[PDB]
Amino acid sequence: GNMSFVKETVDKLLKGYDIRLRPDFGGPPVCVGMNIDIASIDMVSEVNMDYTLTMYFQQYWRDKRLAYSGIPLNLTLDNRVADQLWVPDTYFLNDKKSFVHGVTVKNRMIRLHPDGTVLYGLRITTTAACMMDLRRYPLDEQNCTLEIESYGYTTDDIEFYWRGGDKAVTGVERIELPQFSIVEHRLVSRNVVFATGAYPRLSLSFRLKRNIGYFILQTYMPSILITILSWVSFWINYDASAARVALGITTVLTMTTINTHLRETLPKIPYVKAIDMYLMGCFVFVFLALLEYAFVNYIFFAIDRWSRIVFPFTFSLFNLVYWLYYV
Amino acid sequence: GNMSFVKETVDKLLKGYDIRLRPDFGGPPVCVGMNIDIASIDMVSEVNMDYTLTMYFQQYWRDKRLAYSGIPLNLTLDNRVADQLWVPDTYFLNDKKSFVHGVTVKNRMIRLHPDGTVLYGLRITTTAACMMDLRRYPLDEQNCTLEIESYGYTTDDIEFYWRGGDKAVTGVERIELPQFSIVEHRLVSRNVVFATGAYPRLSLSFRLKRNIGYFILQTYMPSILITILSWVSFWINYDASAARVALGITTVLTMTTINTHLRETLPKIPYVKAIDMYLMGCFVFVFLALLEYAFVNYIFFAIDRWSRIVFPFTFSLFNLVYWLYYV
Amino acid sequence: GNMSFVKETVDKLLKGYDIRLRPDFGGPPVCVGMNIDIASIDMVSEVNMDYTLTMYFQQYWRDKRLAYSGIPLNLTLDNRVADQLWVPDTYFLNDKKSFVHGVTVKNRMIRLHPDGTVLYGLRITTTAACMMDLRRYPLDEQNCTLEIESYGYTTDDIEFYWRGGDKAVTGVERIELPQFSIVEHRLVSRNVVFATGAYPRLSLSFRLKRNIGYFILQTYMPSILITILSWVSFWINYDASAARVALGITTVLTMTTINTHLRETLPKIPYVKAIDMYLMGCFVFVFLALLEYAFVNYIFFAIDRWSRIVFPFTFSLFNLVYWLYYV
Amino acid sequence: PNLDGLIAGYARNFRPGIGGPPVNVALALEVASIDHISEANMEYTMTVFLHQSWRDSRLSYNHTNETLGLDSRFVDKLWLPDTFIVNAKSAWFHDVTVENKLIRLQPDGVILYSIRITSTVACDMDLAKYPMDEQECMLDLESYGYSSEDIVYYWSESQEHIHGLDKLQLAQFTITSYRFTTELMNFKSAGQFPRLSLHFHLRRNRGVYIIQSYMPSVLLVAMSWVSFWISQAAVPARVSLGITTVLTMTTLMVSARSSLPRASAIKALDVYFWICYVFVFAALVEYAFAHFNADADTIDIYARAVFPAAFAAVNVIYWAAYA
Amino acid sequence: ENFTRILDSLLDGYDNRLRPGFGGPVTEVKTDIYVTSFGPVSDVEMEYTMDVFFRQTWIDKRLKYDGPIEILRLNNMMVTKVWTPDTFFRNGKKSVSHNMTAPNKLFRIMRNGTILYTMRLTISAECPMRLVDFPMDGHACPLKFGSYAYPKSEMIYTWTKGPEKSVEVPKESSSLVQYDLIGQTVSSETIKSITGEYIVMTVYFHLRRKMGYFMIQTYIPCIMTVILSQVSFWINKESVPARTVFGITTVLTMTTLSISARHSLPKVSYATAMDWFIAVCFAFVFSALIEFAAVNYFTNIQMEKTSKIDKYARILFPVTFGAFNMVYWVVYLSK
Amino acid sequence: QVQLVESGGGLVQGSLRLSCAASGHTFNYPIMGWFRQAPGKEREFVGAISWSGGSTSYADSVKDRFTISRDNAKNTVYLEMNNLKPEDTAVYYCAAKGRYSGGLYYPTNYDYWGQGTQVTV
Amino acid sequence: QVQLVESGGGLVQGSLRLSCAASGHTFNYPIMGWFRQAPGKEREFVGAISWSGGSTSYADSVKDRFTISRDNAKNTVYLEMNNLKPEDTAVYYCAAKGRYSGGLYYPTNYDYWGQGTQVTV
Ligand SMILES: *[C@@H]1O[C@H](CO)[C@@H](O[C@@H]2O[C@H](CO)[C@@H](O[C@@H]3O[C@H](CO[C@H]4O[C@H](CO)[C@@H](O)[C@H](O)[C@@H]4O)[C@@H](O)[C@H](O[C@H]4O[C@H](CO)[C@@H](O)[C@H](O)[C@@H]4O)[C@@H]3O)[C@H](O)[C@H]2NC(C)=O)[C@H](O)[C@H]1NC(C)=O
Ligand SMILES: *[C@@H]1O[C@H](CO)[C@@H](O[C@@H]2O[C@H](CO)[C@@H](O[C@@H]3O[C@H](CO[C@H]4O[C@H](CO)[C@@H](O)[C@H](O)[C@@H]4O)[C@@H](O)[C@H](O[C@H]4O[C@H](CO)[C@@H](O)[C@H](O)[C@@H]4O)[C@@H]3O)[C@H](O)[C@H]2NC(C)=O)[C@H](O)[C@H]1NC(C)=O
Ligand SMILES: *[C@@H]1O[C@H](CO)[C@@H](O)[C@H](O)[C@H]1NC(C)=O
Ligand SMILES: *[C@@H]1O[C@H](CO)[C@@H](O)[C@H](O)[C@H]1NC(C)=O
Ligand SMILES: CCCCCCCC
Ligand SMILES: [Cl-]
Ligand SMILES: [Cl-]
Ligand SMILES: [Cl-]
Repeated sequence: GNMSFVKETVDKLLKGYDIRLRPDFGGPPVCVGMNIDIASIDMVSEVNMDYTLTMYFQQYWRDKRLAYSGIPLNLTLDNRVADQLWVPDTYFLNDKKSFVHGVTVKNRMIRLHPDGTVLYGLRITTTAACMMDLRRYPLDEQNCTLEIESYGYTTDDIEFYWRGGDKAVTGVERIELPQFSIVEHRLVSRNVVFATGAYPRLSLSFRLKRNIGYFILQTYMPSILITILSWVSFWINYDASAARVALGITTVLTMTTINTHLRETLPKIPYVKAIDMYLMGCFVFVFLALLEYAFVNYIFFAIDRWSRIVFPFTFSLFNLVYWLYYV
Repeated sequence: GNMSFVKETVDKLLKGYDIRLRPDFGGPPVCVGMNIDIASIDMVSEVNMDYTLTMYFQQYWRDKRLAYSGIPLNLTLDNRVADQLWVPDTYFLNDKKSFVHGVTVKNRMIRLHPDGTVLYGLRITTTAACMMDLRRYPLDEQNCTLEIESYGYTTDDIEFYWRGGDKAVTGVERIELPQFSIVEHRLVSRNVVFATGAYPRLSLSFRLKRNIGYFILQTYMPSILITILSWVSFWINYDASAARVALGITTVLTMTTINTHLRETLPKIPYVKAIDMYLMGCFVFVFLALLEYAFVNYIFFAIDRWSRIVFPFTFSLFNLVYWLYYV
Repeated sequence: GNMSFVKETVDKLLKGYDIRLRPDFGGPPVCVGMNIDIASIDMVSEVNMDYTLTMYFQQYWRDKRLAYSGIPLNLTLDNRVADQLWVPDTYFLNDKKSFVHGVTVKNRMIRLHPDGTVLYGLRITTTAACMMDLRRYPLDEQNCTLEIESYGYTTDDIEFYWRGGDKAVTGVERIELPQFSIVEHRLVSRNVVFATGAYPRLSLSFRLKRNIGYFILQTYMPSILITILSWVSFWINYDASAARVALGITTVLTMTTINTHLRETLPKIPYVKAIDMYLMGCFVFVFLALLEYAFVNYIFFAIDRWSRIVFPFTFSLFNLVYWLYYV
Repeated sequence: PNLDGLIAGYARNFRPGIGGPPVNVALALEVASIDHISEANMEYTMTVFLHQSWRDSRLSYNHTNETLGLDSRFVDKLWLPDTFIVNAKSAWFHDVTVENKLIRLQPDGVILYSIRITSTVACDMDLAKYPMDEQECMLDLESYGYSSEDIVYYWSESQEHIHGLDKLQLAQFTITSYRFTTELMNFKSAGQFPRLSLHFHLRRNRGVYIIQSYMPSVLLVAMSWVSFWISQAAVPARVSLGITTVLTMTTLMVSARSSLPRASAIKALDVYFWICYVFVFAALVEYAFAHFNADADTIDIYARAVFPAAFAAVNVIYWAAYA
Repeated sequence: ENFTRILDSLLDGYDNRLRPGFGGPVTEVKTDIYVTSFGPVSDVEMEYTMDVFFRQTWIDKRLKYDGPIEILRLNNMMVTKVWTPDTFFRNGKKSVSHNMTAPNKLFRIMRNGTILYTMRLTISAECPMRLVDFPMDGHACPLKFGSYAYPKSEMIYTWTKGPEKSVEVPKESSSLVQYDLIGQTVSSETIKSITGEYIVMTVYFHLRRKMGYFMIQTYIPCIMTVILSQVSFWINKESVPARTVFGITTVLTMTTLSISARHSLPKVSYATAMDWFIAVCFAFVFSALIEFAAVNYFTNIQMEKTSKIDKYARILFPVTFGAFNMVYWVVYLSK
Repeated sequence: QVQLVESGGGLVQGSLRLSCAASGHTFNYPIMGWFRQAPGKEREFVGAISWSGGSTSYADSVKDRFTISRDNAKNTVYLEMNNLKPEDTAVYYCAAKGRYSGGLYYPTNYDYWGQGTQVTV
Repeated sequence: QVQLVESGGGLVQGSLRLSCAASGHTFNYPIMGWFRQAPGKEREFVGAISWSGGSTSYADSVKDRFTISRDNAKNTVYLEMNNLKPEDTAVYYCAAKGRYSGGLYYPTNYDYWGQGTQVTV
């Protein structure tokens, strides 16, 4: 209540405070507790193999230099005080681009406690790398992580833990990605060794399951409809050369445009995906349908009836094997 | 352990410290050791002729002004101390755009040693120029370098070396580019002379071998399938003018759309690539197939049978010569 | 060698130094010598009518306030000293966006000389405006300049010169633009008058000659091949209405798609380019070929033979006139 | 003079009455413009004049009874509320020619703090009825670090007059209604944080944009009906007409969702394409059924009436559902 | 220290947080704009870019000095030590103050206390557009600037020269591609807000769009497509497959042209002039396809117990389309 | 979750080919390492290979003696121990490293350890 | 890895054409330089040409006397020594410069040196 008294107390705390030295410098490591509140996952990019996360990132640690007596309150201080305090040198090892939000002020909090506990909060948006296995795309499940580490302090000097254990990360229910469901999240703690020493690590990972629905509509269904279209040829008289050859060409070429378009939406991976396998199967069906007519055409100068039954049935077999293997 | 003692020692180190003067100013050059830990190569762009690298960049040098006694520890200091120290004026001569990561703090480390050795670490993402020879694209091998140099200090004042020799660069195994394999990396050291004097240089280069698989599927296979499609015409009766002319047109025009689309994904180079040679060969085959029908059409108002054998065989020869020359 | 002696000398230089006042304030103008070392020209954009240049920009001037005695060395100082010195207020009048590279430090140099000469170097990437005359595109030659001027100091206060005359700019041989060759560069010096007074100007210009090769392959050759394709119609029997009308349509429509696509790669200029003239000629040929069939069709319910000779010959004439006028 | 005296001894790190009752902060918004309303990114860009008013007794002066108009230079000296936009993907200040901030200090200690900020605000959009859909977007304002025990927000009485949402003109949307809401039960992890939210409803304009969206689909269906009047003898003519409508309809569906790459939800436009695809595909099957049985002219006669009637009937059902 | 003492004396007892004549006469700022580059206009974003030399002049008696030199041309960092107007652009979406090799700021002090302060700025400003007459339309892009914090009772803005001569845009500065800068008009108004009543200075740049690009990109392909469709009339009715392909391809081509025309154009509810031209051309192309259907339908009835429809179509279609062009161009080019 | 089974050790006087067959989520663990633990001595780095690319690294002791490579079809890595020496007498272990799990050289960075073939010569 | 063989020197009283034929990785070394070393004197810059573009530069001594150009087909550079003088008496060497290897003028920046034709007049 007495602002001169509080001002005196805080001035005394910061008098001769050396930001260069961690709490308990030269002694046991400072334990830093970390909790995350997820605001959003804005984007997941296959082409860039990354995702964009917004979170409230909070760090908890005790600094005995900041302990104060005679005030039974937690002091919430203006965020600019953070520049006069030691804070951990935490970074995100797999981040590509990150920033602290700055409007209307730096989205930063400092709360001091009488025992010298410092609560330091930041609102961060990060684009973080996530290597994806697209062999089953778009029936794939991905593991995207956020790796949290101390940059310069080893485990001799700093230690990390998930504050609250399995409850340290909140807001996973808020994530609303149209193309993915969050199956699970996990929290891990370990030490990572480099040439410069052993460093504390915290890892947050998510299991993402792709929703098929968009892909059924966008790629699978057009391919099915083109393949069915190709079969119309077999009901046309063999003298209708222009009509039946037109059907063969248009379906074959449409399947090429669909294939090439699709792979321009994705990174230039050297392996075959699940969707590639489907499109290649569909291409073979429609190509053989045209070749069937070439064969009929070839001898006329029963086969059509045989095509009317065998082709749709074979496509059913193809689909059965495919969707069983991958679903 | 005694933080007042450590604070006193460090304050004494920085008292009267002149950041303007290099260590041993006016004396022998300061030797700066450099090690790199590669985190990722995010992107390789043919259109922009550049690549994006993320690395941990560490510099090692001795500054006798920072030597301290009576403390048998290496002092890890808050990264903000870097602003009160001399550091080398290292830059990347072939970089296009670079930044030091800034969340949650500047990804920077300072570790002092009792003898005055300074360890200075930065986490940097750089987009760096890489002129590519696309004459064999996409069967090409590229050499992309990172050129590290002192901006203003000559070899009279500063010297660079790879700290650890051939082990100075780690993490090459981490690089996971879908379109490339890292064949080799090399470390070079030399002096580079300009009008203003001789400057120390360190060069890190990689040999990148393009993976063919994506290109086989995306460009080569469609071209093969269009060329085969063109041959169907030869099994159609010569009276089927609409059917056979349709086949000729559609294949010819599809090969044009494939060509023009492809070169819109690449920079506007004035020379012919390997892929251009293939597409031009395929174009000639399908164009001649249509012209074959024009010739048949021309006289009817044996040639088809001759086309049925000679065309596929010639395409086999074309492919044999091509893939031997380039693979 | 004695760092305390050098520190004393430099401290004395900067004691009472007023950054607000140019050297010889109130006296004759300070002569500033400028040299450029070109690192790269990364990009040339017709759509944005600009180019991107990377260079080492050096400024030479004498500041008698910084003269020092008793040290027979040139002092290379940490780049942060630049903030304590007067420097010229040089800017690039036709630049769109520029920055000084900042990794690992600001790419900046300061070298002092005993007589008070200051060498100030910067590594700059600039996007600079370049209005292009696209009337002959893509057989065009462009003049792109970089205009260097003093922002606030008139020629009463500051003067510019190319240090070394015609050798002041190096590295023109390094420029490797796929689409352009550098024919020539020139260095100019003049005074530019505004309402606020006369200002010193230095101008660096390049003559860029577009390489035709890419355009031959990308636009010219497809147009030639479509035009030849259109002529196939004349060797088809006049009863083959579907075949000959198909040829007419497909070639006409392909020429429209080529035209419209091309102009979407370029700025929305209101005048006709060289390439537009070619495509319009090719369009007229293929359109007349279809109209020729309409005429034949019109009377049948010799002209074809006449078309077989007159059309290719007229296309040869068209090409001859075109390529003579523009090459 | 006394201006330096107010700063002398002023505690910047502490809110007015740190240990006492929470600071009441009056909040006002002047929406300058709304643009870049992207459904693919589910975001909109808004430029506002954010006005914050609160009382600070430390700055009370009695030498004069006139308010002190100060520029952005004095802003850094004083304590300010840590107001931030909750759903802002990115935001920034306008600093040309100087920082667009103002401080007006009254003798009683009332502070007027106005800033000009442009923010890209995330807005979840339901594309079920796209493009005949109305979207509601929000602008949430909240203290980042100070709970309800320290800072309490409330809309100023002037907010009802100077919001400026009526004067806005949007290229594709129309602001049907707006609402200013106060939520005192946010209860973030740190504590209870009162939140002030601006809700405005956007209705997508129905006009040439919607007509252009549905024009190619309808014309392809209409073009397929032309084959009914064509004689069955001309087999290549009717087959070519039938296939072109089907293939172009397939490409239209592919290009429709290529504009919105991540819109995995069902859109009303996608449903209409499926309806159009059925009609154009049935027309080709109708000829194939007639051609196979002609190895009947009545089939075409029925097709000339059933298909136009069925397409009209399904359209009435479709447009009634999406109104 | 002949001039160092003079500058120190001026800054001694000087508060940059108070405007000159604080609490007394209204501070008058004389402003003129030199447009070095009028950048491209983005129709989709309804914004335009511009690079200017923004000059401001005002009298500050606190900086009066007695010295041999009349004008003190100082370094650009002297600006932060003195008071400057807080001019901001009300419709500016995103503006940049250039900082290359130095802050591009000019600062001069005269013995009378007159201050010249010019800064090089790149301005992106809102330009609302009515595209009803597009592409044969003209727009007046505004530029509104004024004090952010000082109301009209404390600071006012005036043009240094006359209103006509204060904003100068040299013909060389035109970086426009599809627009032509006819001229500029200058006016000053007042606006009211909760903070107070402020002087607003407005510059209107009158732009006339050049239709050469749209004539060849859109109008010519549409006209040729209509002419191409009418070629089918002269084809004999017996060639049913041949004339069918004519109708299909022309209709599909018109669909592509309609989409491409609206690609770069921003999405608006109203219909542009080019939209009407495409719609009419689409109607003509579709009618040509319907005409062949009528010919084929009626010739089967005649066959089942050289066409009049074709003969009238060969004349009426070119005449009606030609008549439409005469009406369409005269109406819009007259405006 | 990775399982590693190694075989082809034994006792010889000579060229040898240890093999290491992986199964499971190998995508999350792109690096395979070879370690060896002599009796008494600490567990010691031998070499490592990326599954994708085959980027290889060796300890100095075995540089230009041992050669590692793999085949992604079988999910198998092999240490080709040529030019053997009596120093090369240890339990050779195979292990998998996570993508972000630190330096190649340090066995504590590795999660999934094979059984370990004893090899004496 | 570049190999340079030069020929066409000899002794004359006059126009001469030195030639310089390159082979190998010329892409990494886009610049070819001509140097000349008189007996006793230091090795001296004559001129340089970019393979791509033919951007040329000359020392003052030979400016508007010598002319360099190339043909990329043969991978050949030529110094056309017209208007010769008794100062032009030296072992003329050819050399290749790396892309990032510094200023044109300085022979230590160049990596791959031709044999060197002696020319006396
Ligand atoms: C996405 O992919 C990542 C990997 O890239 C997965 O991360 C792994 O998660 C598992 C848990 O699911 C981690 O396994 C656990 O590791 C803990 C750390 O152990 C290390 O450190 C201790 C010392 O602190 C050492 O003793 C030890 O040797 C390690 O060096 C262990 O403590 C855990 O043990 C617990 O569980 C096991 C059973 O799993 C019990 O047997 C134990 O008794 C104990 O209860 C556990 O082993 C693994 O380390 C993580 N890998 C990495 C590289 O971090 C993500 O899980 C995945 N995402 C999803 C959603 O699956
Ligand atoms: C991508 O492309 C770049 C070039 O653009 C290649 O870089 C070259 O790499 C080679 C090595 O592979 C370098 O060659 C070496 O240069 C060293 C430096 O020599 C200079 O400096 C010394 C003084 O320090 C001078 O005496 C000397 O004249 C040079 O000015 C040499 O020390 C090396 O010599 C060693 O190897 C040779 C055999 O190669 C032995 O004969 C020697 O005895 C000694 O052991 C060597 O010559 C070359 O300089 C690099 N070029 C540039 C421009 O840096 C990359 O290698 C390439 N990437 C890949 C993966 O291939
Ligand atoms: C202070 O804030 C509370 C909570 O918003 C509000 O109810 C009250 O009216 C405010 N007081 C004044 C004087 O506006
Ligand atoms: C002071 O003199 C300058 C000289 O250029 C003039 O422009 C200015 O108007 C004068 N001031 C007054 C108040 O007359
Ligand atoms: C949610 C309304 C769906 C309406 C579908 C109508 C199909 C004819
Ligand atoms: Cl970052
Ligand atoms: Cl940079
Ligand atoms: Cl932000």
